[PDB]
Amino acid sequence: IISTHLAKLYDNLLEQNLIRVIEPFSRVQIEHISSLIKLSKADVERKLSQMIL
Amino acid sequence: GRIVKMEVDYSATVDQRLPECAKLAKEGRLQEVIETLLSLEKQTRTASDMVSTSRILVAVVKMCYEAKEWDLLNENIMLLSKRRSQLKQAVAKMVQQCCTYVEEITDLPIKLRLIDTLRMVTEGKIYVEIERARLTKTLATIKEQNGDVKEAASILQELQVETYGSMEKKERVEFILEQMRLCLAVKDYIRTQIISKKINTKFFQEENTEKLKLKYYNLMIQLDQHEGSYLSICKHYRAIYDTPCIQAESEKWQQALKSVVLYVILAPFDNEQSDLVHRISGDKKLEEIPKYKDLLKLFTTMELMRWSTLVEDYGMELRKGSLESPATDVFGSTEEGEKRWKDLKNRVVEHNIRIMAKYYTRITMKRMAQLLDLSVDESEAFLSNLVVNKTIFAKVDRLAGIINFQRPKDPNNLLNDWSQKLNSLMSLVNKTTHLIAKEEMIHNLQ
Amino acid sequence: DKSKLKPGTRVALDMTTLTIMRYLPREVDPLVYNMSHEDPGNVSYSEIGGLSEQIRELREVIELPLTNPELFQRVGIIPPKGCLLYGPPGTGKTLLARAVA
Ligand SMILES: Nc1ncnc2c1ncn2[C@@H]1O[C@H](COP(=O)(O)OP(=O)(O)OP(=O)(O)O)[C@@H](O)[C@H]1O
Ligand SMILES: [Mg+2]
Repeated sequence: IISTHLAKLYDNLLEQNLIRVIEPFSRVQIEHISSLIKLSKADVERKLSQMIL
Repeated sequence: GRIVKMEVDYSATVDQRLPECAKLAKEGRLQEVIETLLSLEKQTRTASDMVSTSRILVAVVKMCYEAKEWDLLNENIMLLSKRRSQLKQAVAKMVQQCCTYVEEITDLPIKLRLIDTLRMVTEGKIYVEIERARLTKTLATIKEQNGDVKEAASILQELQVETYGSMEKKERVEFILEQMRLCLAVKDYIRTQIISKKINTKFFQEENTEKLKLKYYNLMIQLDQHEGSYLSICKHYRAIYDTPCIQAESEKWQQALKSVVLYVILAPFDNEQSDLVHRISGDKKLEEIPKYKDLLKLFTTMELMRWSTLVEDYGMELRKGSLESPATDVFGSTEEGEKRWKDLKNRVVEHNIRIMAKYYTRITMKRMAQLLDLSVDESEAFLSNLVVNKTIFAKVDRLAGIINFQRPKDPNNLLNDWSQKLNSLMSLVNKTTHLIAKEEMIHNLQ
Repeated sequence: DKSKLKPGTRVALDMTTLTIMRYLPREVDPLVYNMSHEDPGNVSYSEIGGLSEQIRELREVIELPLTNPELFQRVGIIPPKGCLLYGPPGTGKTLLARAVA
C-alpha cells in the first residue's frame, strides 16, 4: 500500500520544491529552474503551466 | 524511638563475650564463633537494644574479615539483614563497616561479593540508615570496570536527587554530574541533555568550588558543541569566566576570553546575540589581546568585510599567537576545527550581505560576488538560502543580474511615513521656538 | 486602596451614605471560635492503655504527613485525608481523640 501512494507524494513534493526555488527570486530563466530542480525542461514548463492556473 | 525503663544494661554481657569469640576464631573454630553470636543478638533484638545490637552485628562482619571467609561472609551478610527487621540503624552501621571492606580489598571476588551488599540494601530496608551507603557502593562498581557502554547503564539506573535526597548536596552534584561524563563516553547525546537539566535546578554552590562545579561543568561545553550550538556554548564560557574573578590565573583568564570572543561571532545574528556582543565588548580586560579589534569589527563602521583581508590580517588564530590555546582547539583541529572555518566564512559573508542590504536599494549580481568573495552561482545559492529562511528580504531578477532589497512600497506605508515626517517637523518647530525664548528673550533683557 | 477590594472581600459600609470605609478580614463564626479553644483536659498518651497499635495507625495520618511530607513524595502516594474511629460503645475513642488534642 505504501508503494501505491508514492506517486501522489512525488507530485506533492514536486510542488513544494518548485516554490522553494521560485520564492528566492523574480522573473528567471526556465533553464535554471530545471538545473536546480534536476528535471527536464519539457515537464517543468508544463508543470508550471498547471500550477499557474 | 520507644524508651524502655532502665532495668539491666546488656553492654557488659557482650563486653566480656565478643573478645572471647575472637580467640576461638583465631585458633580456627570459624563456625563456633559464628553460630554462637546470632543467638546472642536474638536475645538483644527482643529487648531491641540499639547499641547492643549494633556492636554485636559488626563483630560477626568484622570477624569474617580477618577470617578470610569470603564465601561465609556473603551468606552471613544476608542472614543478618532479614531476620526480625533487626534494628533500622543496626543494619546501618553494619553496611558502613562492610563498606570500607570493598574499598580496600583488591582482586576479582570483590565485585562478586560487591553485588551482594548492593542487594542487601537494594531498595528494601533502605533510607537514611543505608541510603547514602548505597550511592557510593554503586559508584565503586562504576569504577569497577573503568567505564564502558555497560557502565553507563549501571549508573543511570540510580535516580539521583529524587531518591537520594537525604544526602549531602555537594556530594549529590558530583554523582549527578559524574554519570553525565559516562553518557558522553558512550556518545549518547539525547540522554546527556536530559540528565544535564537535572543539575542546573540549583546554582551558586561555589563556596569551595575550585573545580567542583564550575570547571567540572565543562561537559556542556562539549555536549552542546556537538551539533550546532554556538551562542549556547558562548554563554557557558562566560559562566566559567566568573571563575577568573575567583581563579584569576594569568594564562587561564587569557584563554577563556579568546574562547568567549571566538565563536560569539560564530553564532548567527539575532537580538539575543546583538546585546550579548555589546556586553562582551567594552570590558577593561579585553585590550590585552589583539582579538579585541576583531570582535570590534562586528560593531562599528558597518564593516564591509573582505574575507581575503580577514584571513591575512588574522591568520594567527589558526596556528599560533600569544597563547593561541583556544585557537588550536577551536580552529587548529583537522575536522571539528575545519568545520568552524567554513562557519566563520558564512558568518562573515552573512555580515556583508546583511549590511549591504541596509545601505543598498539595488545591487548588480556581478558586483555582489566581489564584495561577498564568492562566485556568482555561489552568491545566488547563499542568497536563496537566506531568503527562503525569512532572514533577508531580496527579490532577484536573474534575467538582468539585478537584485533589489526594497519591499514594494504599500500605498499606506508611503503615506504613513509622510504622516510621521510632519509630526517630527511640527515638534521641531515647537522646540525651535522654545529654544529661541531661552536665548533671545533672556539675554536681551539681561 | 482600591486593589485589596477583590470580589469576596468583606467591607464595612457607612450607615447613611453607603460607602466602603474599610476592608476587613474574613469573619470567624463564634461557633467556630468556640470549636477551637475548648480542651482543658490535657490527656497524655500514657493514659490510653490497650490501644497501642491503633495509636500508631492514627498517628500515621495526622502527624507523619504534617512533619515529613518529603517522605511520601518519594514513593508517590498522597497521605490519607480522613480517619474513622469506630467500635463498641465504651472503648477508647474520645479518649484517643483528646490525646492528640
Ligand atoms: N485504654 C484506656 N485507658 C484508659 N481509660 C480508658 C481506656 N479505654 C477506655 N477508657 C475509659 O473510657 C472512658 C470514656 O471513653 P470515651 O468517651 O473516649 O469512649 P466512647 O464511649 O467510645 O466514646 P464516644 O461515645 O464519645 O464516641 C474514659 O473515661 C476512660 O476512663
Ligand atoms: Mg463512645
